[PDB]
Amino acid sequence: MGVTEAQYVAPTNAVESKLAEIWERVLGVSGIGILDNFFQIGGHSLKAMAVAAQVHREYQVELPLKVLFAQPTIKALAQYVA
Amino acid sequence: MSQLFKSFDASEKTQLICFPFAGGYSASFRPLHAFLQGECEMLAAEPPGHGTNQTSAIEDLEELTDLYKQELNLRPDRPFVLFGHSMGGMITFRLAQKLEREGIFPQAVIISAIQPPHIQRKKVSHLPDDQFLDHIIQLGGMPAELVENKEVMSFFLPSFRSDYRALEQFELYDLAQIQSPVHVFNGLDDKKCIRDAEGWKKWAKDITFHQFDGGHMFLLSQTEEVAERIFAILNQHPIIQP
Repeated sequence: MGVTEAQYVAPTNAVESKLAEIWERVLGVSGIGILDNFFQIGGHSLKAMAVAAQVHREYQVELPLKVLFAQPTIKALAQYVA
Repeated sequence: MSQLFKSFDASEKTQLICFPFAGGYSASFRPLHAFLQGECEMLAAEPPGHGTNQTSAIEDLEELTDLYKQELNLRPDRPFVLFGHSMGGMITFRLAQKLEREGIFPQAVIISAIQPPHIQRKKVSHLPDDQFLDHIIQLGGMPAELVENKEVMSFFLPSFRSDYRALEQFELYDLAQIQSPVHVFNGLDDKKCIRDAEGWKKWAKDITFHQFDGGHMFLLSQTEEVAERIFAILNQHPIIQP
């Protein structure tokens, strides 16, 4: 559903430039972006990066709220807690 | 489709930093390197988002020797150092470690960054529960079952005794009294005791070693106060603040 080539895909911050390598290069490949898709809605992921979320949000279980899609400035978090 | 900024002079010291930030490490390294050396290279990665010409992806090192030394290729830089931030650049790591092993085996200065909090089926008399979580590779949620076998050469697992014994396979039963090269440990956000146990069980301290771990463990997630304090004492470890 809406897996067509997105004409809007560019990392806002330098930190987000690595997201295309982690997810898009494996789970994506289709050519989607921040235009709503099977990932933007959230998921359990398929990489070790899920640990960083599950352990930082203290057991999300269902929805990964307040762990990623809560801060537009990811670089501001990295300069605080690695 | 990648931006890169470099500035080398007389092949002083090429340092590659994959997207850094303002921290205490810089405030400590800046005065140090400025007093110890000069005319050092300031190679840093730039945030993409729009194609330009080509892409570095660690191959920039070869690009330099291929473009500048187009007349003849003698030998590239030996002490390669890769810096950056914790995340999961397994692709970049794969490129780096691969190029290093195929470029120069007798490496003197190697850095293990973004070390995963999981091991890879190793039996140690560390703890009765050590070998339990060891081969369980979950940490509470790790669906990278298809990547763990790759991470050994694209992430650098904390089990150095298994890494070298998987690549070179020249490791003996005893690994004590081994200290000569340089290797930095940067990662293991959850399992911090693993590098302390296996790292000290051999009682070997190289000529240059550094341990910088983060804090993704539930205790740091709940009590961020501890995480911040750990970072403070980590930055002020080499030099105490006035």
